[PDB]
Amino acid sequence: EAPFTLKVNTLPLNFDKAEHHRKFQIHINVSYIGERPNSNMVIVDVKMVSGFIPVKPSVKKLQDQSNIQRTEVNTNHVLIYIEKLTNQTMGFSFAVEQDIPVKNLKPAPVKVYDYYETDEFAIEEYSAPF
Amino acid sequence: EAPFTLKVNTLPLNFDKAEHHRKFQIHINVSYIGERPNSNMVIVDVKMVSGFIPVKPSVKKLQDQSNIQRTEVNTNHVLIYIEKLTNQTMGFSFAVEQDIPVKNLKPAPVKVYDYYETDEFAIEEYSAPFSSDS
Amino acid sequence: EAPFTLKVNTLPLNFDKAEHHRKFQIHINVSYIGERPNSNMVIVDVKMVSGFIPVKPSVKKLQDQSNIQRTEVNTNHVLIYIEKLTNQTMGFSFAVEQDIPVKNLKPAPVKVYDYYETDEFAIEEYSAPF
Amino acid sequence: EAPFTLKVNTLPLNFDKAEHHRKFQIHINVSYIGERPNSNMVIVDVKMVSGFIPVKPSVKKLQDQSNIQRTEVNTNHVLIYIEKLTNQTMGFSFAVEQDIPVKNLKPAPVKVYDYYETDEFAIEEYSAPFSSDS
Repeated sequence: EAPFTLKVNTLPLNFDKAEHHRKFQIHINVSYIGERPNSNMVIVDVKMVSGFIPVKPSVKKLQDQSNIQRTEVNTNHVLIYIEKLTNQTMGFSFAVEQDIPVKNLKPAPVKVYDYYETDEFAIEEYSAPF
Repeated sequence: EAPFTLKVNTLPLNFDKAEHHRKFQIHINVSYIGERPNSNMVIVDVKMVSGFIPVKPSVKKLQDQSNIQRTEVNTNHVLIYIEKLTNQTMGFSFAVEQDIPVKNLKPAPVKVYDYYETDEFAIEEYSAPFSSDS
Repeated sequence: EAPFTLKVNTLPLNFDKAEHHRKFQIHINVSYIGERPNSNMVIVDVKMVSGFIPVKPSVKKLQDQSNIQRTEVNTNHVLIYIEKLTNQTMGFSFAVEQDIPVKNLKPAPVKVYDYYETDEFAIEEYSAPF
Repeated sequence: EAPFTLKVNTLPLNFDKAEHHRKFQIHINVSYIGERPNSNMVIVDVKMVSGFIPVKPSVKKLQDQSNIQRTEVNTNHVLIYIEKLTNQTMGFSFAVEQDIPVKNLKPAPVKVYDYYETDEFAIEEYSAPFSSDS
């Protein structure tokens, strides 16, 4: 029903090690399936699972992709500015690491929406691989 | 209906403005409520939670108490040898500190049992005093 | 001449094995032979031989000793805080393991000094058992 | 004054941001400068350095060259059978990877010799391309 398709998956990283903090990759898969041939600039808003913060370098290297204008790291939110989306899938990802341990972890929301047409959006949830 | 009463509580010591490594206190409250007037020597087995090890000095100073014969620090386990337990509460504690980052936040078990009557025991759980999302 | 006696010796560990990294024990023998009956808090600063890093658990277990208040592991330096020293020898040790192989290894310095009287110190060198 | 010229160089392939196991290239540069117009079949014997084994595919692909009859991979040794050498330089290479952690950083020998005239040879050394303290 939504004009955007959004699939969020998580994959653990360095789980068998010791001196490292819990860390995982957040994979975002998105596309535009609305009436228009393509969307305008799109924003993917990823809220952090409690106690987890984004690994800055991995977030910033997303800007290297031509379809990703820029990235912002605010308080427990990662913003990804995407140039355009068509019905072709776009799959990108970034890592997050545990800053403060928190139990009974609840899922965090991910929102994708057209910057100029906010009524066009899709919301999905994801949870830490633990 | 265990022949022993066991209550385990944790008290965060510096979880807010700690310097390098945060630590907390494990309070053990136990008594014997079985059929005998008192127990024989009792062993309290405290398993450590992920990423935590006992602060040795605090464990050893438990031996200063008349009712505590000795203490043992094994791989992720603390053993406390108690001379005797009655239906009167015995409340002791020791500290544990973080050696490596947490790999989980699961609860660790605590077992209290009569050395000569192993069939008489009680098991309870506890976990690191981290803030909850709930 | 120095108010502190300092002797540093190294002993190889797990040298006949295979899947393990080169590893060795650093033995520190120290005492105070100055004018005072004893020193104040003393600091032993052990610099790492290139490519070698300290085996954390062995460094931390030094704190179990009553005469060792605490230990610090900084960048290629291990600091040991000793409560007091008299003319009686104090011999402790910890292990270090090869993180990155480096050839033509030069000796690394070890410094012992009174925290409040820095003019009172002794410096010695040690090298990897290879 | 060897009847063969032998130069061995190593090129680190991923010693900086490697994933699990780092590997490097061994470049062999050789020629025949003896009294004859050319040599007979020549054998280059490359001994491996501590903790390193040859990356088989790279060794085998050497056989694709017309001047290389075949290659052999023995216990910590790589043999390259060269059809012929003149005073013209022949420069080939192959990769080696780390199987077990280093037990030393000593240099390994490389020998080039005429199969039928073993008295005619040249020996040179090389070691893993690790950073130096000097």
